[PDB]
Amino acid sequence: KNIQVVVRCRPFNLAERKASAHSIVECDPVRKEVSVRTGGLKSSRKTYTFDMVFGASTKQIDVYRSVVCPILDEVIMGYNCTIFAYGQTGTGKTFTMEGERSPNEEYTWEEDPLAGIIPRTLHQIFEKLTDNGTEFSVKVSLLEIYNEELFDLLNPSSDVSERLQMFDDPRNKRGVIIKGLEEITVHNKDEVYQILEKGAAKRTTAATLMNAYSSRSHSVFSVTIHMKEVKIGKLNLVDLAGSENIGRINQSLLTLGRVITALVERTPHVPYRESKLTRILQDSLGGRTRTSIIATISPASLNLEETLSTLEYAHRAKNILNKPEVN
Ligand SMILES: Cc1ccc(C(=O)N(CCCN)[C@@H](c2nn3ccc(Cl)c3c(=O)n2Cc2ccccc2)C2CC2)cc1
Ligand SMILES: Nc1ncnc2c1ncn2[C@@H]1O[C@H](COP(=O)(O)OP(=O)(O)O)[C@@H](O)[C@H]1O
Ligand SMILES: [Mg+2]
Ligand SMILES: [Mg+2]
Repeated sequence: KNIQVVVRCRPFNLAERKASAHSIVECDPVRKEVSVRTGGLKSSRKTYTFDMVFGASTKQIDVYRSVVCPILDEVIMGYNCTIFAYGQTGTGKTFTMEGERSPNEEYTWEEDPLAGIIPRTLHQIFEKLTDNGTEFSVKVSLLEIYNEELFDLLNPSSDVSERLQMFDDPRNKRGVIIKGLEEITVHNKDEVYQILEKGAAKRTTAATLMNAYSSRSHSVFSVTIHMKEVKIGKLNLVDLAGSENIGRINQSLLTLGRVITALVERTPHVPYRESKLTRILQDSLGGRTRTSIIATISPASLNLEETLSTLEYAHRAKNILNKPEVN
């Protein structure tokens, strides 16, 4: 199975209106195409084909149903799966993965239309497996990488500033062990909320200590499911550092790009080992994990170069061949 790649374009924001930008992106969900006007105010265009394309009016629940549900079914069959969010800062990586609370409304978080992939997925795991006849346990962890240092965001009994260490898994060699990373047992929906709420608070604190934390950090959220025979499924959701930090500094972003390139061009040495991120997610790039990428872009003319760079990177990635296998 090739890595599945989809593109999500967000609506114009106000900064873009204030810069007097115009729209240079057209999404065609039916043909699964996105075309970008490369000229200026018609003049030339590039068209890319992806596995799916979501336009500016795409709702959170549409992304979840079309992209994540099929993947969650594989996880429950006992596969490992990974979804990346990739793209320029401000294009919707975090909105897609986590979402938001609807403002002047109350919804419970379980029913809030702005909820993203993670809340929905966690809600549905308990929902599906309870109805199934059950016999399952769920644990979650959240690690962030900033300037090639690992932080555990979910450990309540720990300062956010304490970094973790990693070493290779003796008996895996294609995965690593992260010393001290808390894998927290989640007993139900309500506990999910309080656990991740503390995580959000620690993030806030980390941002006061580190420059441009939210745009330069990589976030890896993992949920592991044990089911009584299924048996063991794992889902990794990765919110990557803003893609403008490279293009055409951030060692993990850099190496991820080289790993993609090496895999597509079939070069002999794939440099997994040159960054924390690619060491952690090695099995997701050319391994036995089923992987999807969500590439987020801006519609606006002033982001032309970053949008093209994102679409080129995403387009190449879908040539990577994975070979999924159940745990
Ligand atoms: C419906 C809804 C959606 C999102 C939020 C929210 O803003 N949050 C904090 C900041 C978001 N960047 C939430 C949040 N935090 N968080 C830290 C790391 C990660 Cl990963 C997440 C994440 O996935 N969420 C979403 C979530 C997850 C489970 C249940 C409900 C919402 C926070 C209240 C929990 C609050 C309510
Ligand atoms: N599809 C979308 N529709 C409406 N608003 C969006 C969409 N994607 C992102 N936004 C908003 O744009 C801003 C930045 O999104 P964000 O997820 O933080 O970007 P990123 O994580 O890639 O830096 C926030 O206001 C966010 O809610
Ligand atoms: Mg973000
Ligand atoms: Mg980040």
